[PDB]
Amino acid sequence: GSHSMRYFYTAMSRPGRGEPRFIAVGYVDDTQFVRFDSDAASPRMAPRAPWIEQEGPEYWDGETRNMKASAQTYRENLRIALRYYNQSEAGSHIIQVMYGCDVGPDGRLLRGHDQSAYDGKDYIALNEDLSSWTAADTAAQITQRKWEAARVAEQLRAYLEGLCVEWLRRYLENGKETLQRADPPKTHVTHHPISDHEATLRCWALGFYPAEITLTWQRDGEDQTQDTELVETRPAGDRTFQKWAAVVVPSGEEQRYTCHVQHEGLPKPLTLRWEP
Amino acid sequence: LALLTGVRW
Amino acid sequence: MIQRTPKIQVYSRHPAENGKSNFLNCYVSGFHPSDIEVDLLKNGERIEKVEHSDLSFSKDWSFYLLYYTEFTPTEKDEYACRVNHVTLSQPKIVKWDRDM
Repeated sequence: GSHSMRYFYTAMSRPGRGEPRFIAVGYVDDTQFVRFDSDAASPRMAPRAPWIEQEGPEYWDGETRNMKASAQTYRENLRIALRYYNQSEAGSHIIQVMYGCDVGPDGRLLRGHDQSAYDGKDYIALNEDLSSWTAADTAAQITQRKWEAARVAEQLRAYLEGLCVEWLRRYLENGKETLQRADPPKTHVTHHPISDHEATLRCWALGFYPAEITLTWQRDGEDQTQDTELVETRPAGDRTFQKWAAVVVPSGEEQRYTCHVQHEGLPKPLTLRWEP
Repeated sequence: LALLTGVRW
Repeated sequence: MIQRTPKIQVYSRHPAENGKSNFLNCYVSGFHPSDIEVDLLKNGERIEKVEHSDLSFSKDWSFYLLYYTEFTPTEKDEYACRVNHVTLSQPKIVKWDRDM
């Protein structure tokens, strides 16, 4: 199917407690494969998936040099942001970045991404055209004018259309046994009486990859969206994910409810019910 | 493979 | 600035069977800023061998972390996750429910 590569940077200032911490992680789809932490005893880009381990010393040295330079850049950006927002040097603030590419089955770029935040709020974003910017406030407009002058969007476009796509395809080939393998959910419905007049039906999905999934309850064929409790999809720890959906039903009407499951690893969407 | 960051905010 | 309190889920990697080794998970998510304190408890006492994932965040910029430890569930033993965050006046304690 389609695939993505994404890098996530977090830069966090901490006055009185040394220089800002810089953490970077890299993902292919829902699989983390590298990390960098400036707080580590010996900061380096390090493997987090087995298939990246076959890359040589030139790769790892190159990525480490880049992360160290990046940490320095975002420490400077944190100081700049203080001036843009009239803030003092005493507070702790955070810059976040998230960029990457999506490719389709044929390995061609579907679209690119490069978006930044300040203190958890949108700051600036590269538009889908990869040639212009969306700035969220008057501070980000200052950055936008700088990046327009230095033609930064052109550099990003070159990366998103070139190296990003080429290396993602490389990773997809080296890790094809796992990255190009979907694991379907294992599903069942549980039943727990609340009282004499009500029961909880809970539809479980376990051991699936990737994380994208849809679980819905129907009553008499009608979606019960506003009455369903849906927990956030959660990692199991072995690369796979878990999710459940629950509805409270009148006792004796359990069989009027059906759970519908959609996942990439299933040939067709699944319909299941409580089997007493 | 990560992007090279050049220009500041 | 704005702050978001963490969501907390406590659960096992595999369906719980007493006497069988497993992994106890505490998934904290949707929070901002990133500083957070998480302990896994066994009968009110702190577990020492707990590991956690590398800091990352969702499309809405909120952070998430998985904390986990190997354990063997029994009928008597109670497990919990204890979380502290700037959004919390006091540490929040969520007990492991084996059916959730």
